[PDB]
Amino acid sequence: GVDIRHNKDRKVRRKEPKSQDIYLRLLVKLYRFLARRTNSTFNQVVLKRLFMSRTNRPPLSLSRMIRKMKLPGRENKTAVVVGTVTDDVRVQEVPKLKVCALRVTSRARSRILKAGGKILTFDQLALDSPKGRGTVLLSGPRKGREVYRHFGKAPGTPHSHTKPYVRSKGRKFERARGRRASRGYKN
Amino acid sequence: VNVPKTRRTFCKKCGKHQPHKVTQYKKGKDSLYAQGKRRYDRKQSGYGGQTKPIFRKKAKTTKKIVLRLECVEPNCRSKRMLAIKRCKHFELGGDKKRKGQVI
Amino acid sequence: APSRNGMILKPHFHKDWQRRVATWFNQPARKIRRRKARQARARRIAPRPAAGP
Amino acid sequence: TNTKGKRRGTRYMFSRPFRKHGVVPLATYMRIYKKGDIVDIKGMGTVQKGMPHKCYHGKTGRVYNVTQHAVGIVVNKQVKGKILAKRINVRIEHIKHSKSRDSFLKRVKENDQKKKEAKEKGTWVQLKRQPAPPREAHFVRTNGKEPELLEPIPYEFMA
Amino acid sequence: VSPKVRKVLQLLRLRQIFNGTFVKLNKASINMLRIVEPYIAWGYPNLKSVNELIYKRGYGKINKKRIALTDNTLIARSLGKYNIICMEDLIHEIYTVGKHFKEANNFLWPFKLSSPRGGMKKKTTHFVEGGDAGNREDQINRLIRRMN
RNA sequence: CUAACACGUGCGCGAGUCGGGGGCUACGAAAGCCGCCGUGGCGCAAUGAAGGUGAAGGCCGGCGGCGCGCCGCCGGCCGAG
RNA sequence: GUCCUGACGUGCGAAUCGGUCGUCCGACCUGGGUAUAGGGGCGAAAGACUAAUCGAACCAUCUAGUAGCUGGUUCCCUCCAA
RNA sequence: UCAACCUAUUCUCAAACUUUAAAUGGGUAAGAAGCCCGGCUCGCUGGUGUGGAGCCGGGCGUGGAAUGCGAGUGCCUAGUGGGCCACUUUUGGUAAGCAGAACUGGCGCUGCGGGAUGAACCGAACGCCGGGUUAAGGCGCCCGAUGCCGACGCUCAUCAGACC
RNA sequence: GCUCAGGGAGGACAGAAACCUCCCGUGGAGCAGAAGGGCAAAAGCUCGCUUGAUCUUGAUUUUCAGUACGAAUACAGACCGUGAAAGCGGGGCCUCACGAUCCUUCUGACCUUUUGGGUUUUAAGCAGGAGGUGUCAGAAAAGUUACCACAGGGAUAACUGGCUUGUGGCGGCCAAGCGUUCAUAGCGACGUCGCUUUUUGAUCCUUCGAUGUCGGCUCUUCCUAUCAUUGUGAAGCAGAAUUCACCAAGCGUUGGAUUGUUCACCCACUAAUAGGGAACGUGAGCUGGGUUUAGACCGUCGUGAGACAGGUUAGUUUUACCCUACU
RNA sequence: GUCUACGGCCAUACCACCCUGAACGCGCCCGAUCUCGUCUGAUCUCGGAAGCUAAGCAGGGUCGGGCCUGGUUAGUACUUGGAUGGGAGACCGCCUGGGAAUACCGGGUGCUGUAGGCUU
Ligand SMILES: [Mg+2]
Ligand SMILES: [Mg+2]
Ligand SMILES: [Mg+2]
Ligand SMILES: [Mg+2]
Ligand SMILES: [Mg+2]
Ligand SMILES: [Mg+2]
Ligand SMILES: [Mg+2]
Ligand SMILES: [Mg+2]
Ligand SMILES: [Mg+2]
Ligand SMILES: [Mg+2]
Ligand SMILES: [Mg+2]
Ligand SMILES: [Mg+2]
Ligand SMILES: [Mg+2]
Ligand SMILES: [Mg+2]
Ligand SMILES: [Mg+2]
Ligand SMILES: [Mg+2]
Ligand SMILES: [Mg+2]
Ligand SMILES: [Mg+2]
Ligand SMILES: [Mg+2]
Ligand SMILES: [Mg+2]
Ligand SMILES: [Mg+2]
Ligand SMILES: [Mg+2]
Ligand SMILES: [Mg+2]
Ligand SMILES: [Mg+2]
Ligand SMILES: [Mg+2]
Ligand SMILES: [Mg+2]
Ligand SMILES: [Mg+2]
Ligand SMILES: [Mg+2]
Ligand SMILES: [Mg+2]
Ligand SMILES: [Mg+2]
Ligand SMILES: [Mg+2]
Ligand SMILES: [Mg+2]
Ligand SMILES: [Mg+2]
Ligand SMILES: [Mg+2]
Ligand SMILES: [Mg+2]
Ligand SMILES: [Mg+2]
Ligand SMILES: [Mg+2]
Ligand SMILES: [Mg+2]
Ligand SMILES: [Mg+2]
Ligand SMILES: [Mg+2]
Ligand SMILES: [Mg+2]
Ligand SMILES: [Mg+2]
Ligand SMILES: [Mg+2]
Ligand SMILES: [Mg+2]
Ligand SMILES: [Mg+2]
Ligand SMILES: [Mg+2]
Ligand SMILES: [Mg+2]
Ligand SMILES: [Mg+2]
Ligand SMILES: [Mg+2]
Ligand SMILES: [Mg+2]
Ligand SMILES: [Mg+2]
Ligand SMILES: [Zn+2]
Repeated sequence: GVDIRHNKDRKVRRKEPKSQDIYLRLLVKLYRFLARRTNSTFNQVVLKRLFMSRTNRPPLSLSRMIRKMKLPGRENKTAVVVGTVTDDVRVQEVPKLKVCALRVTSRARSRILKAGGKILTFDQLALDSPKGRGTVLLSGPRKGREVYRHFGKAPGTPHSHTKPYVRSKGRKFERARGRRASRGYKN
Repeated sequence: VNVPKTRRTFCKKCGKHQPHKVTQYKKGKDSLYAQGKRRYDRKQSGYGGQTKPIFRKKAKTTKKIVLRLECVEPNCRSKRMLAIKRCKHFELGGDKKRKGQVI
Repeated sequence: APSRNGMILKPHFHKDWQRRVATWFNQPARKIRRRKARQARARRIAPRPAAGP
Repeated sequence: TNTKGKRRGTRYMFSRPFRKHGVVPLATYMRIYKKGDIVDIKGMGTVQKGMPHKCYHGKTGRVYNVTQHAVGIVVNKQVKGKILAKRINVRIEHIKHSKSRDSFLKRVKENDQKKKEAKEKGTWVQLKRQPAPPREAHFVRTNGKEPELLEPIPYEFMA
Repeated sequence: VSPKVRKVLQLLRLRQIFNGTFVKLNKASINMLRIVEPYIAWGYPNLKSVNELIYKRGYGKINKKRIALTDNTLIARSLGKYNIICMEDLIHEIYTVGKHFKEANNFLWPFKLSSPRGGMKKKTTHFVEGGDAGNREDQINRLIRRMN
C-alpha cells in the first residue's frame, strides 16, 4: 500500500461563498475572472475576502479608516474594505475619503458625502482599477468580537485572563472560592 | 515544646521590632447571637431533628498551638496570632535546659 | 453532567409545569374583543372623551 | 505505586564522584553568566540550597535571569505529549557552560574571517560542513614483502 | 514498521514496496541506510543501470505532480537554473554526482519498479546470509535489470 | 417538543438594535402602521465586600524653591504610543 | 389427611382419585345471623389465615416513580476515523 | 602444640554493594532573532563615561551539515476511560492458554495469499476490472506447480520421520 | 574554637571497663527519627550573643489536568539577629511530619455597611491565623434474613471441561549400603530426570433470560500402570509356595454385617476378590438416605433478630407426540 | 635556578623512610610589661633577635605503597537491529553495527596565574 497518513489530506478552506445572495455571487463571478486572468494578488485576496463569513470579515469603522488612511504616504489612494464601513460617532471632522465596500451604513454614507468623499461598490472598483492598483486594502478588527474573551487558557488556571461564562455579573456569581485568597485558594 | 513567654519580634503597628508578652491563644465563648449560630438554631427549631451534620470521625490527636503576641510597649499593645507546627505537650517558659549534667 | 466550557445554569422546571402553562393563542381574539368593547363604550358615551377623564 | 518525593531515586545522581567529596572548588563560583548563555545542569549533593529537580539533571537550557547566588534558566521538559519550555531557578554550582555553543561561535568567527578574507582575493572557499565523504582512490604500497596469511586457530577448550 | 525505520524510509522516499531512489553516500547517509537495512536492498549502480532507470521509469516531480519525462523541456524548465537541460546531463549529474545532486534527485520522482522477475531468494534476511536485504555491492546491477 | 446557554453559520440594521406587551386600520387569529407607544431587554465601562471611584501625555515663556535642572500654577503650540 | 414419597402431573382437578390411615360424647362437627379491615384484623403460634393474592390484601391515583443496570434503536453513497 | 590475632596469598558471590563501566538511549547547538561597529539612557552595580541591561543609527547574504517535506494558528466537538497477543527486557509464582510492568508492532476496527483447521504467527493492508511479475509458502495425488534423465550424503524403526 | 568512631603505648589504688597524657586515626563517629545522599579549621562537639520559627506583594519548582493544598527554590520591600568583616539567616543539611467551602473563635485599621437622618451597643463585612474532615480533593451512619425481593453480572465464587503439576499417584538414572559372602536375585541412601490427570490445590476462559449440584441400583463401552487365567524369561527357583519381569485387556474380578456414604474395617467363598475413564459415565433412568429452602429440639456464640464444613426429626424429584441415535 | 604572600586545577601534589639546603625568606627560637586568653604564655594574642637547620618546609632518592596514564586481558564479556537459524528445553551460533573491566606489564611523580624578594 502507501504509508501516507490521510488526516490533513483535505484542505478546509472555502471555494464558494456560503451565502445564497445573488449580488455577492455576481461579485464572485467577476472577481473569479479577475484573479484568474490578472497577475495582481489584490484580486486573489479580495475574492478570498468576498468568500468569507461575516464573523471573519468584521465591520471596519470609519475611525480606523481615517487613521489608517492618514498614515503618511497614502494620500489620494482608495481604501478598500470587504466588510461594512460603519460610522464612528466619536470623530468630528472627516477628510476626503475614496472608499470601496460591500455595504456602507447610512450615516457613514451621509458623513463621507458631506465631507466630499465618494463611495464605490466592487463592480465600480473593478472598472476603476482592474489590477487593483492605487488601493489600500484594510480589514476590520477580527478579534474585536466579545466572544474571544472567553477563549484561550481557561479561568481557574494561573495567569489566565479569560472572561468566564456566568449568568449575571454580581457579588455572588463566582467571586468566592477560586478568586479569593481567604476563601480557599487564589489560582 | 518550650516557648519563652517573651519574644522580641516584629510589631505591625509600630513598624519595628519590639518585645512581646507571649501567651497561648484559647478559643473564646461561642456567642448565641452570631449569624450562623442563630441561623442554625432557627433551622433546628421545629421538626426534622438534626439538620447540619454532626462530625463523628475525629481522627487527629493534636492541634496547632497558637501564640498570642501582645506588644510590651505601653500605648501600642497590638496582638498577633503566631501559630507554629503542632505538638502534643506544650509549655511556656519553664526550665531552660542545660547541657552537661547528671540526671 | 456538564461538558467543557459553558455557563452553569439553574432552569426552574423542577416543578410539574405542564399542567399550568398559559398559552397566548387568544392574543388576537382578545385584542379584537377589547377594541370592540372600546368602540362600544366610546359610542355609548357619545360626545364625552373616549379616554375618560 | 512508587513514592512521589522530590529526591526519589537519586542515590547515584546527586552523589559526588568517587574521591571528589569535600569542599566545592571555587572556579564554579567565580564563573559569571550573562542572560542567554547556554547552560548545562548537573545537580550536586554537597550543597542543598537551590537544588535542580531530578527531571533536569543533564538537561541544557538558556539563562533568562541572573540573581545574587542563583540564575534562572529556561529548559525544555517533555511531559506526556507536549514540551514545556519552563522556568526554573538553580543555584550557581549545579551549572556549567555548554561548549556546544562555543564550538559554533568559533566556527562562525572563523567563517566570517575567511569570508571577509578571500572576498578581496576572489577565490571561493567552502563554508558548509559536508559530512565525511567516501575515501577517494589510493594506491597501497606493499613495499617488499607479501601480505601475512591468516587462518582461524583451532578450538582448544582452555577452560 | 518500527517507527524509527518508518521515519528514515519517509526521508529516503521509499514509501510503497519496490520503490527505488538514488542516494549519494556520506557518513550521515550510510548510517541512515543501515538503520533501515533489513528493509532495503541498495547497491552501486552501473551507468547502464542509471540509463535503464531514467529512460524506462524516470518521472519528474513538476509542480508536485508526476509528469513523465517525455521530452527535454520538462527537464529544462525545472533544472535550467542548475544548468542541466536535457536527459543526458541529468544522467551525467546523477552518475557523476555533481554539485546540484540534491535538487536533481529531488526532481526525479521515487522510482516505481515491478516485482522482480525470476524472484527474490529470501526477503527477510541479509544478502550475506543468502537473502536479499542489505548491501549488495555491485549486484544491484543484476536486480535492476529484472525489476524494470 | 418547550425553555436556558454556548459556538459555528446565513440575513437586516449597525453604536446601536428589537416591538415580542399594548394601540390604530373568506383566506385574515394573517398583513400593515405607531416613534412623545424605546417604557424596557441586551449593548455602548469597568472595578470594589462596601462607602465609592470610574479608562494619553509632552514641549515653550512668566512668577537644587533651595544645595516644589526639577519645576506648583498660569497663556501658546504639538497634540492620542 | 399418615404412608405408598401410589395414580395424575399440557390432569377429572391452578392440590383431585385409590388402598392404607387419625378421631368419632367432646377443647365435637356444621348451616344461617352478627362482630373484627391493611401497618390494621385474627392467630391452641405455622408468620398461618385475611375471596386461587400475605414476612403485610385488593382497587384507583400520584405515575410515563427513579435506575451508574440488561434489551432494542428504522434509507444509500463518499470522506476522515479512534 | 590448639587457638584467636596479624601479614601477604587463594575459592565463591550481591536487586536494595562498588573503584571501573559499555551498547541502546536523554538534552543543547549546527546564524539574519546572527555577527561587527558608532552612540545615548538608568533611580541597579559601581576605584574607574566601571559592570550589566535597554534603546537608537549603520555595515555585513556563500541563507552557513546531510535528507525529506508547503506550514502556523483558533473555535466547537462526539466517541472512549472492561482490553488482549507477540520478538526482546522483566516482577510474583514450581507452573499456567495465570496475574503485573517497559519498548515497539499487531488484534480489537481488517480484509486477502500462506501456516490443513485458527482474532494476534509469516507475507501483505482493499475502489471495479484485463495483462505481466512476485512476497511468505509450495510443486506424488487431493491441488495451480519438479512428469528436472536435478547434485551430495545420512537413515530401517515389530512406536520411523516430515517445516516459526 | 576544637576533632570524631576505633586502636596502640604509658600512668597510685585502676581491673576487661572511671580519669590523665602521647601517637596513629578520610570519617570507619555524629548530625532527633526510617533509609539514601551530604558533610572535617563543618553540617559534627563546646562556648558567646540571640529570636529570619517575624511583617508583605509577586514569580517559579514539585504530583500535575501542567489545577488546588502541603512542602520547597531564587528574588524584592522593610524591621532585626550575629560577626571585626565579607557574609550568613525569612525555621530544622536535603528528601515526609499533614487539611477545601459553610460555620465558630481570635487578631488588624480613628476602615466599610447596619438601610429616611444622627449618636451608641449589637450584627454583618475585608484580610490574617485556629478549631477538621486519617475514607487524608474533605457524607453525619449498626446488624440480620434460611420468609426474602428486584436490576443485572459468567467483569465474580460453588460443578465438569480447559493450560500447569506444587501436592497426590506412578516410573526411570547414578551406586554409598541391606541381602552371612555379593552394589544391582530382591531392594536402595544422599542426589537426580520424567510421565499421568483416577486426588487435592492454582487459575477464572466458557456457562448466572439456569448444563439439575452426593451416593447407591441398573447398563454398555473403553484403558493397562495385570490380581487371576494362556504362553515365556529371572531367582538367595530342590519340591510346594512365593517375589521380579515380557507379550497381553480375550475372559473374569463375588456374596454380605455397619455407615447416606465415596472411602474404611470385618465375616465367607474364591482362580482372583486389581486399579481406573466415558460432563468426578449414568435424576425427562430410578431412588431421595445425605446434604441444600420454609416447621422444629439441643450445645456453643450473640444483649437481639439469628449464625454454626456441629448433631438430630419431618420435608412435591415436572414434560417426549419433535429431529438424531439405537432396537 | 629558587622562595615568600595570595592562589587556580585539587595525589603526576598523598604516605613511610633516608640524604642535601648557599643568599633572601619561611621557620624553629627568647620572653609576658601592655592587648588578649588559658589549669598551664603549650595554643591564641602581644614584645623581640641570643642561637639553630634539629624539625617544619624546599629539592632529591627508594627494582617503595598509592595516584595519574598507556599496553595486555580482547574485538573477549556485553550489546542496537534481523532470520520460517540451531536446540525438547536451558541457552547457543550466525549477519548488520557499537564495544567494556580486573589480574599481569611498561612510562610519569605536580603544572601554573598575580604581586614581591634572593642568587652583590
Ligand atoms: Mg492502492
Ligand atoms: Mg483511512
Ligand atoms: Mg481531516
Ligand atoms: Mg420544639
Ligand atoms: Mg459527553
Ligand atoms: Mg515466469
Ligand atoms: Mg454567530
Ligand atoms: Mg401431610
Ligand atoms: Mg407422589
Ligand atoms: Mg404421564
Ligand atoms: Mg374421565
Ligand atoms: Mg377411637
Ligand atoms: Mg383498630
Ligand atoms: Mg384454631
Ligand atoms: Mg418462620
Ligand atoms: Mg410493606
Ligand atoms: Mg421511559
Ligand atoms: Mg456502577
Ligand atoms: Mg455523540
Ligand atoms: Mg519479523
Ligand atoms: Mg499478562
Ligand atoms: Mg487502526
Ligand atoms: Mg490484519
Ligand atoms: Mg498446523
Ligand atoms: Mg492479475
Ligand atoms: Mg499444499
Ligand atoms: Mg564554624
Ligand atoms: Mg531581606
Ligand atoms: Mg434599621
Ligand atoms: Mg430459621
Ligand atoms: Mg474440576
Ligand atoms: Mg511428585
Ligand atoms: Mg556389604
Ligand atoms: Mg469468566
Ligand atoms: Mg444457557
Ligand atoms: Mg440435559
Ligand atoms: Mg504392558
Ligand atoms: Mg447390600
Ligand atoms: Mg456424575
Ligand atoms: Mg428428575
Ligand atoms: Mg439424562
Ligand atoms: Mg432426605
Ligand atoms: Mg430446615
Ligand atoms: Mg446467651
Ligand atoms: Mg402413539
Ligand atoms: Mg613561648
Ligand atoms: Mg629544618
Ligand atoms: Mg634535615
Ligand atoms: Mg609505586
Ligand atoms: Mg611560583
Ligand atoms: Mg660571588
Ligand atoms: Zn507595639
